[PDB]
Amino acid sequence: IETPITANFREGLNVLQYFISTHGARKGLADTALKTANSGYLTRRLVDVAQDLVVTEDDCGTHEGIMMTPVIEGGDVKEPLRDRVLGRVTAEDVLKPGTADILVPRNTLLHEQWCDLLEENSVDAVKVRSVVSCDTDFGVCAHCYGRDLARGHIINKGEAIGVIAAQSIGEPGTQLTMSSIQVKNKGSIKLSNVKSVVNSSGKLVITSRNTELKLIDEFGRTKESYKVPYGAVLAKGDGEQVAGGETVANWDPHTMPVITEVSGFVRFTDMIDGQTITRQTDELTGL
Amino acid sequence: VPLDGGRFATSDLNDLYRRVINRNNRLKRLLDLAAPDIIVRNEKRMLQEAVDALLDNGRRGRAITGSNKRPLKSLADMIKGKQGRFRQNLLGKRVDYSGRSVITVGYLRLHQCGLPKKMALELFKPFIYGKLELRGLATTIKAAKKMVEREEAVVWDILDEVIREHPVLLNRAPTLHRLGIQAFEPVLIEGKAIQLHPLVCAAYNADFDGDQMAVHVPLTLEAQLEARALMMSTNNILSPANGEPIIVPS
Amino acid sequence: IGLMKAVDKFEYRRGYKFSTYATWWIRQAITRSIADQARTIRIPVHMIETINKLNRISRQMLQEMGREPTPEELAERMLMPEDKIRKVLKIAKEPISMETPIGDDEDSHLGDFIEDTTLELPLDSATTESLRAATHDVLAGLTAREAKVLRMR
Amino acid sequence: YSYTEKKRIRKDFGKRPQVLDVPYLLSIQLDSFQKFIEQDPEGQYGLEAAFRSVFPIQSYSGNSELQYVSYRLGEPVFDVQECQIRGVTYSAPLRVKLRLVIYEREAPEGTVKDIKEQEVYMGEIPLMTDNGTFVINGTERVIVSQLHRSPGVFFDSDKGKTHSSGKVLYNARIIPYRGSWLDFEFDPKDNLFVRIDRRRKLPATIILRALNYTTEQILDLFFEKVIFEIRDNKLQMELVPERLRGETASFDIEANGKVYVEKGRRITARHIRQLEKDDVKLIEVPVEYIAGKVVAKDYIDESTGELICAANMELSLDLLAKLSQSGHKRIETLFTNDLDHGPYISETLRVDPTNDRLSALVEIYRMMRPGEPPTREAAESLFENLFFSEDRYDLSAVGRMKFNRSLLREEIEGSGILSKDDIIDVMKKLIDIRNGKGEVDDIDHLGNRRIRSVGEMAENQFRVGLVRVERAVKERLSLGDLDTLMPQDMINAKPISAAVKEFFGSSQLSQFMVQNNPLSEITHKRRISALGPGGLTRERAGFEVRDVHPTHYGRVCPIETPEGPNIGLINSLSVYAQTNEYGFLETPYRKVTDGVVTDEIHYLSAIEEGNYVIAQANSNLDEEGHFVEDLVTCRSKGESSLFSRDQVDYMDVSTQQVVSVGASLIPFLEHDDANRALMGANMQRQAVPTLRADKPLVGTGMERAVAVDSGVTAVAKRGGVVQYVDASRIVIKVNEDEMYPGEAGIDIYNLTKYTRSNQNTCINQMPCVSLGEPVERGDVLADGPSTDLGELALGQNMRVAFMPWNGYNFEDSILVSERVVQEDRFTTIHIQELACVSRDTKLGPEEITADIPNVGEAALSKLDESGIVYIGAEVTGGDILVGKVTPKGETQLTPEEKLLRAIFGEKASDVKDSSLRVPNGVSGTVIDVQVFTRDGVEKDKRALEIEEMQLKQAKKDLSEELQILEAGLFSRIRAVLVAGGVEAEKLDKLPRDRWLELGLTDEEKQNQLEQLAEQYDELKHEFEKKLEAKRRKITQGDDLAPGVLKIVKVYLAVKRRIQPGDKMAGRHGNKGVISKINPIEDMPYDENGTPVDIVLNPLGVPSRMNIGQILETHLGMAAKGIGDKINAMLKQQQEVAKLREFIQRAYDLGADVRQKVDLSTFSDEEVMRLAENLRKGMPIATPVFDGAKEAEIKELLKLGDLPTSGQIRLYDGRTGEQFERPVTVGYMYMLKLNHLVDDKMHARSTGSYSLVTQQPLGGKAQFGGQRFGEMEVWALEAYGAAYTLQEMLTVKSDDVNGRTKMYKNIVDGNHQMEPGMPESFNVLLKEIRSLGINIELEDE
Repeated sequence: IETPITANFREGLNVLQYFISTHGARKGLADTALKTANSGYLTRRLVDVAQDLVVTEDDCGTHEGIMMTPVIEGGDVKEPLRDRVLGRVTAEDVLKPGTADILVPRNTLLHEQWCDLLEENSVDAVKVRSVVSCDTDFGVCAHCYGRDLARGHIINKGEAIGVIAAQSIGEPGTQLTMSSIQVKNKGSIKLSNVKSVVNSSGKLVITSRNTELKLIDEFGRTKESYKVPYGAVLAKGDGEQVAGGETVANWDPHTMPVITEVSGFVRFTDMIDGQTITRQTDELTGL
Repeated sequence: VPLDGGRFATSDLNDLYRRVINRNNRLKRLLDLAAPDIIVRNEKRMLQEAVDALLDNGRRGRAITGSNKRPLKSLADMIKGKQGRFRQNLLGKRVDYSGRSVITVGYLRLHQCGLPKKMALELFKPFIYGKLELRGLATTIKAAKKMVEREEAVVWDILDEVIREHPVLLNRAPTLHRLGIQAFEPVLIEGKAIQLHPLVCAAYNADFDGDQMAVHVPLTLEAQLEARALMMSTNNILSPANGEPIIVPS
Repeated sequence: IGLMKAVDKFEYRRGYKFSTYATWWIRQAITRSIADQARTIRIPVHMIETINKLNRISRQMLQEMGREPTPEELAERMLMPEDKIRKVLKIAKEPISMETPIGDDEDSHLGDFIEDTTLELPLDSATTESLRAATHDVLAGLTAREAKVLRMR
Repeated sequence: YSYTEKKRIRKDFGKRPQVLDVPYLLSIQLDSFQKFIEQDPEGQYGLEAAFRSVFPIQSYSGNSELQYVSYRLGEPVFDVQECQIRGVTYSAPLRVKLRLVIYEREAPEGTVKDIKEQEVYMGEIPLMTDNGTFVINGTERVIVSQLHRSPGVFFDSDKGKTHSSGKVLYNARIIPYRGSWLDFEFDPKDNLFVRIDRRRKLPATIILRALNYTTEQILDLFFEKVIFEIRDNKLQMELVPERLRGETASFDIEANGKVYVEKGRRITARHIRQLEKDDVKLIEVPVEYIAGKVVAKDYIDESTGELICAANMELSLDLLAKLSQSGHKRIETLFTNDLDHGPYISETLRVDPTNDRLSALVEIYRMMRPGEPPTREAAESLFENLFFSEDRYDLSAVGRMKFNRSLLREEIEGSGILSKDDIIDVMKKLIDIRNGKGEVDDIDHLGNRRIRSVGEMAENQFRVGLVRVERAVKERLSLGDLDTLMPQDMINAKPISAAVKEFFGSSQLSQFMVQNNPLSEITHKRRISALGPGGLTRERAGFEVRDVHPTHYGRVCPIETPEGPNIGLINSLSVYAQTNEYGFLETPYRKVTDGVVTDEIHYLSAIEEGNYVIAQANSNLDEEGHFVEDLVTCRSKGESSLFSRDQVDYMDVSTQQVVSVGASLIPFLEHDDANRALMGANMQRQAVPTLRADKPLVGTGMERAVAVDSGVTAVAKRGGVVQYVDASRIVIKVNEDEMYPGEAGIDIYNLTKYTRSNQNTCINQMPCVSLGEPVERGDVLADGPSTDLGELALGQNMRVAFMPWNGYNFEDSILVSERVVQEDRFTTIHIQELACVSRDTKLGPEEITADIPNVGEAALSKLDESGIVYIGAEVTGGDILVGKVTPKGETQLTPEEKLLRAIFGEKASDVKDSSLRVPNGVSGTVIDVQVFTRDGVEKDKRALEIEEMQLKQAKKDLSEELQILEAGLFSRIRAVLVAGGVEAEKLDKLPRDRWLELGLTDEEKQNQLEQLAEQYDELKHEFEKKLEAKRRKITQGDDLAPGVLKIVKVYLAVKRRIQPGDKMAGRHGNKGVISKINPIEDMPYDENGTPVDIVLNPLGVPSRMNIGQILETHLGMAAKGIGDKINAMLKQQQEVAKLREFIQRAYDLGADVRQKVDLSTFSDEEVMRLAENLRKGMPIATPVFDGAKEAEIKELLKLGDLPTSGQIRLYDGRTGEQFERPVTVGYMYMLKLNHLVDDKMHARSTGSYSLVTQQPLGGKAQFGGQRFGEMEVWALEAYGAAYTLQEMLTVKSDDVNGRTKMYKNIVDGNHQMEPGMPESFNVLLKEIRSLGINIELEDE
C-alpha cells in the first residue's frame, strides 16, 4: 500500500489505518499458524532417514576427503575459514604457505590453537575429512566426523549422529517461515580460468564464460569474488594492484557480442539474401 | 464388551466377519441347491467384495458403511496411517509414573526443580510403600496404603529423603530438539505448580503464561545413573547444533 | 432363494397368477433373513415381531394423543402384563462402535475410553503375595501334622 | 437521564456527537426465528413455504391427493425451568389441519366424491428462549449462523495453473441452492467443456444439442455473419467498417475508385475514419481471402436435393466453384477474429462426436450412469430431472436475483428452474470474458457471500422431513383405501421429529453455549462461521478465505477470531451490522446532501458500497454546515483517497462500527497492536465472576448496553414504584398511566438463586433497589452474575506498579500481595453435580440404603436413614454422598481367603459397594439433592419429604400470586360497585364480602352484579384447577432411561480461592501467572503508607507493542485520586453544596465532551447518594477511537493533586529505602480466567488400562497418564539413555507380567528391571497375521 500509517501508537491511529494494519497482522498470524505443520513434517522426514547413523569406529584410515574454502563469493566474507573448519579433522598433510612447513600428519583435531596458527598464515584451502568420504561399512568413524559440539572433545563411540543432526536442522524450521563491476577494497585483480584477448583500444577483454574476478590481498588469500560474463569489457588487466572504488568490468546487460579473438578482413561469407537473411538497414545511422 | 449403561460396543471387524461368513454359508447352500449359474456368479462376486472390504474397505469399490453411515475401519486401517498401531501405539506410547502441571518461575540452583508435595507422594508411592515396609512402621502393604491415605507426618519424613538424590525428568510439549528433556534434582515445595529455574526457559522456548509441563520419574538404577550422568542440566550447556552456550540470561 | 423355493409350489391348474403366490414366499424369506441376520446379538423371531407390534401401537398412540406412549397406557393395547413390555425394551440396546468420534475430530475414539475390568490391580497381587508368605510362615509355626492336614483340607 | 443513571454517572470523553444508538444485539436470532414461526398467508417464509413447496401431493394414478389447509403450534407442555430440571427439550407440538381430495376415472372430472378434512399431529419443534437460546435435553445450546458462498453464477480464473502456457483459463459455475451443480471450463486449446457435479469434462456442444438445437442456430446465436455475393463474375463483400480492427491486409483493399491499404500492411484507424467518411461498403475480394473461412449454413443443390456442403465446414476454391455453378450467389459464413471474436465454439463443434439430440442424451446418460445401458426414454427423463424438475432443483429468490443481476438483466424475481436462455447467456458472458470484454469477479467479496441463520436450516430440515413423508404417502395413496382411509392413520410423525432433533443437538453448528460471562454470551450468540454442512473445513482452508477482504469494513470485525487453526473461519458481525432480506451484511451510513450531513440513515450493502465514496468518522461538521478541511480522507472503489467537500456522498454513522462488541470493550484500543488486541479480546471472554461485581474505572460506554442486552439482569418492563423487595422476589405497583382497565397491573419479578452453569460456575441475582423508590421502563432491578448497577463487570481493579521485583515477575509472571487474598477480590464459586444411578441388574435390583458393609459409622454420620447426605452438610474428598449397594455375583475364592473366612467366620453377603464418592481434591457444601424415581416402584421417605416440600412451596407461591392479583383486581371489583354512588359510610365499613348486597337500584347495576358474579366464578374455578394440575404433575412419575429404577442428583458448591499458577490477564493481551503470594509488609509502599498489591514486569510493554495499558494505568490512578479526595472530604461533611460544586467541576474537563451534566437539577439526597456511589472512585468512559488525549488525563490528575508525570517514588518494604527512579503506580482492571491450576492438576501411579492394547488411558477426569509422545523418544535416544526409554516403553505401559513384577520388587526394595515383549507388538503380529500375510519371529 502506497498510503502509510503516518501516526504511531502513542498518538493513536485512524480507523482505516488500523483496518489496513490488520491485513499484515492477520497474515503474519496465518503463516505462523500454518507452516509449523510443514516444519513438523520436515523434521519427521529428516529424522526418518537419519535413523542408524551411529559411530562404529574411531578412524577408518580413509584417503583425502573434501576441500574447504571460505564463503567470500558474491559479497563480503560471511563465514571465514576460522569457524567453518573449527572441529574438523584434516584429510591430508596441510602445509603453511611457506613450503615444507606441515602442521598435521594427515589427521588432527582442529581446535582453537591450530585455527589461530593457520589464520596467522595465509592458508585459504584445506583438505578436511568428511562424513560422506568415510569408508566405514554400516556407519562412520570418529576421525571422519570431527569433534563433538555438546562436549567439545572428539566424539566417542556409541552415540547416534543422525537423530541429533536431523533435530538440529529441523528445530529452526518454525523460525524461517519467510552491468558494471566496482571493486570495493584495495587488492590485486586476478582472473580465474580466463580466455584473455586484446580489444581495439589495447585493453583486456574476455572471450569465455568460465572466468571469475578475484581480489588477492597482500598475503595471497582472495578477499572478494565476482562473476564476469562472456564478451565483457574490462577497464583493467590481470595482476593489477588497484584500490577500491573503480568500475573495472563493463558489459551491456542485453547486448551479447560475438567478438572475434583474431584480426583480419571481414567479407560476408555464407550470407545469401532471400533464403537465410533479410535486408534491413538502420533508418537513422545507416551503418 | 458390555457398557455400564447396559449397552454394548464392538469393533467393525465383527460386522465384516459376520457379513463374510453369512454370504459364505449362503453360497454353500446355493452350491448344493443347483441354482442357475447367474445367482452363483452374483454370490461369488459379493463374496469377493465382502472379503476385499474386510481386508481394506475403501480400496476396491464403494466403502461399506455402518449404522452411523460412516465407513467401517478395516484391519488394514488399524495398521496404517497416523492412527495406525505403528505411530500412535508402537513408536509413541502412553506412559506411567508421570504427572502434568502448570509452570511457574522461582532463587533455585541450576540443577533443582520445584516439585509440589501433593504429586510427590503420588508419584513415588511404591517407593514410599517399600521404604515404610523396610522401616518397620507398617506391618503389611495395605497398612502402608492406609497410612499414605492418611498422610501422616511419617510419610513426609520418608518423602524428604526418598526423593533426595533421585533425579526427575521434565518435558515440555512439543519437544523440538534434544534439550526438550531435562533431568533436575527435585526440591519439595508447598504449592501446586512446577517451579522452574529461569535460565533453562530459553532452552525450553517456554514462557510463563500458562504453559503446561510434564514430569517423569526413572525407576531402575541404570535409569537413575543415566539421568544423573547424561540428562542433568549441568551437563547440557552447549547446543548439539553448534557450540555456543544456551544458558545466556534472557 | 424364496423365489426358487416357490417355483415348484406353483400349479398352473390353480388358475391364478404366479406373482400372487410368489409374493408371499419371497416376503417370508426376506423377513426370515432380516430376522436371523442383520443383528449382532441374534433375537428369536417372537421378540422381534412383538417389538414390531409395539412400534406399530406406539405410532397409533402418538397419532391421536401426540405424547409419548406410557407403559401403563401401552398395557391397554398390548393386553399383557406391563413387565413384558419393559423386558422387550431392555433388548433394544444396539451396539454402537469402538470408533465413534466421541470428541470433535478423528483423534478421540470411544475405544480409548473403555477400561479393562478383568485384570487384578498390582496392589491386589502384592497383597496376595504377602498373604501367601504370611500363611507359609504361620503354617511353618504350627505342628507338622496339623499343618499338613490343613493344607490338604 | 433515567433515575438509576442518577445513582452513578460515568464521565465521558467522547467528542463527536452520537447520532445512532446501538441496535439490539440479538436481533439476528430473534428476527430469523420469528420468520420461521409466524404465519404469513401471503409471504412464503418458514413453515408455510416448506408446506407449499411439497404440498399438494397426488397419487401416481392421480385418484387422490393431500391439501395442506393450516397449521398451529400447541402451547409448550413444560416451561423452560422444569425443562432444564428434568433434562427434556423445551419444545412445542405441531398440529396440521389438512384435506383429502379423491378422484375417480369413471367420471372425466369427478373431483367431488369424498373429502376428509381434519387436524393431524406430526413433529415437535424446539422453541426459543426469551433470551434467544435453545434448551435441548435440559442443556442450554446455541446455533451459530453460517457464512457460505451465495447461490448463482460465478466466474473464476487460473493463475499459473497451466505451467506449459501460463495462460488464464477462465471458467463459469452455476451453483443452485440445492441440487446438481454445473461447470463450464476452458482448455489450453481454446475449447468449451461441461462438467456436472465435478465429473469429467464433455464438450459444450453436447449440452447445446441436448436442447433440440440445430448446428445452424447454434452458430447463429454464437457468431455473426459475413456475406458473400457473386456478381456472375467475381466475389463481392458487404464490409462493416468496424471489423478490420488494426488487422493485416491479406489483399489490397480498394473502394469504388480509391485504394486504401496495400497488401502486407497494417490497417490504421485513419483508414477506418476514411471508410466511415466516404461510406463505402461493397468491396471485391480475391479467392485467397476466402480460403480459410467456415460456412455458416448447409447448402444443397435443388436440382437433385443432395447436400453440397454441410454446416460448420471450411470451404475451399473448389467448393466455391461448386456453389457458383449450383446457382448460389448468396453465401453466409462465420466471422472469425484473433482479438475480439474467437472461434472457440467452432472447435468445440469440431471435437463434438454427437450429431443430434439422441446422441447427446445418450452421452449424458453414459456420463451420469456408467455401465448401465441407456434407453429412449430414460435419458431425457434424467436430463429433465437434472435441471427442470421443481422438486429436485431449486435456485430460491436470492439465487435467482443474483443470477439475474450478474447477467445485467433488469428482472429481480424469476423461476428456480434453469431455462435455455439462462445457460445461453452464461456461455455468451463466458465467451465475452475470454475475449476481453468484461472482467472476472471475486469469490471472497462480501457481495458474493451469504449469511444463514438458524431459521433457514430449520426450514431446510423440515423440508427434508416432508420429503421423507412424501416418500411413503406416494405409495399409501396408490395402494390404500379409497373411502375409509382416514388421513391420521396413514401419516407417520417419527421421521420429521427424528431429523429435526438430530439437527438440534447432533449437528455441527449447534453446541453448548459459553456461560462464563454476559460478554461471552453476547459474543457467542453473535457469531459468524464458515464450517459445517455446505461450508469449508480447516484442512481445506487456504489464504483467500482467511485474510481480511477490504469489504469487511463495517460488516465483520477484523480484530476478534480464535488464534488456532481456524483463524479466518470464525468471526463476529460488527456492532451496527445488519442483514438484508436476501441474507447479506449491510451497514448504516449518513447521507451527505450537498455538503450537509443529514441525520437520516441509509443502509448500504457490500456491492453498492463501492459505487459511492464514503467519508470516515474522523471528519468534523461545523454546526450542520460543512466539513472543516477542503480535502477530506475518504474511501471508494476499495481504496482510500482524498476528496473535496462536494465529492463525498456518505459518512460513517459512528467511530465504533468497525469493531465488534467484544473488541469495543477494550479501552484505548487505537494505541495497541492488532496482534495483542486480538488475544486480549479473545481472553476477555474467559473471565470468571467473582464474589462481588466491581465497576471498571476505565470503561468504554458499552457496558450499560451489553448488560441489559444479554438479558441476564432483571429489567423492568413497566415503570412504577417499588412495593416489595426480598432476597428472591420483587413486587412493583405500576402507575395508573399503564393500567390496563381490566386487570390488576401489578407485576412480579422472581429472581433466580444459585444455579449450575455449563462451565460449573455459579449464577446469582441480587436486588439493587430499595423499598419505596420509583423505577422507569426498561430499567434494571437486580444485578446479574457479573454486573454492577446495570454495568458489566468482568473482573476486579487494583493498584499496579511496573518494577522488576527479585525475579518473581521474570517472564510475564504476576506478583501478588496477601491483602487481595485477605479481602477475597478474586474468590470464585463453583457448583458441580454428581449422579448416582440405580439399575436392575439380572443378579438383582440395586438399592440405595444407609446400611453399607465394611464402612465406619463416622462416614455414615452425614447420611440419613434413607442413605442420602443431609442438605447443607459439609463434605470432603473421599466421603460417601449416597450409599448405593449392588447385588454381588458369585465370586471365586483362593485357598488363603477362604482360610481366613474359616478362621474368623465373617461372610460377605450378596452385596457390592457401588456408592458414590466425592471426587478427590474436592471440599465443599451440599446445596441440593434432586431424586427422580420411575413410576411403579415405591419412593423412599427422602423422596416423600422432597415432594411434600415442593407441594407446600407450590401452594404458598400460588396463593401469594392470587393474593397479589386480587390486591389490584379489587380496584375494579370494588370500583364497579362504587360506580353509580359511593357508600363509604357503609361500603368500606363492611368487609368486602358484604359489598355485593349493597343498595338495590335499576337493572344496570344488576347486570353489573351478574357480570361480577361471573368474574368471581372465574376466580373460583381458575385457581383450584391449576393447583390440582400442579399437584398431579408433581406426584406424577418421571420417565427415565430403560433399566433404571431411581436416580439421585446431588449439587455440590466449592468455594475457590487464588493459588500460585492461576492465569491472570488484562484487557490488552498482557497475561501471565501468579508466581508468589507475598505478605503485606514485604510489598513496595509509598510515603503515604499504602502498599501496592500487584507488581508487573516493565520489560514486557515495549516489544509487545501494547502501550494503551500505560494510559489505562494513568487514567485509573487519576480516577482513584478523584475518588480518594471525594471520600476524604466526605468523612468531614463540609457542605452538600460544596460537594455539588466539586462534582460539577469534576464533570467538565473535556474540551468538547458530548454530555453537559448539570447538578443544579439534582436534590441534596440525589447528590449525597451519587457521591456515596462514586466514593470508591468515579468511573470514566472512553470510546475506542475517540479516546481522551494526554492533556485530558494531565488535567484530571492535576485536579486530583497527583504528580503530572504519573509515576511516584516507592520504598521497599523489606529494608526501607527509596528506589533510584520513580515507578509508574496506578490502578488497572485485572481479570480472572477459567484456566485454573487444580483442574489442570494430575498425577498417576497405577490406575486403569485399556482393553484392546492394555495401555494406560489419558485424561485427568478418568485418571489416566500422560502420553510419552513420539518426539521425546527421538530426544531421549539422541541423548543415548537406552535404559530410560526401555523402561518408558516396556515396563510402564505394555507388559502385563512386567509392571506387576516391577511393582512387587519395588515394594520389596529392589529396583531391578525385567524386560518383556510389548503387548502392543503381539496385537500387531496377530493382526498382520490375520490379514493373510505370514509373519514369524525368527528364533536362534
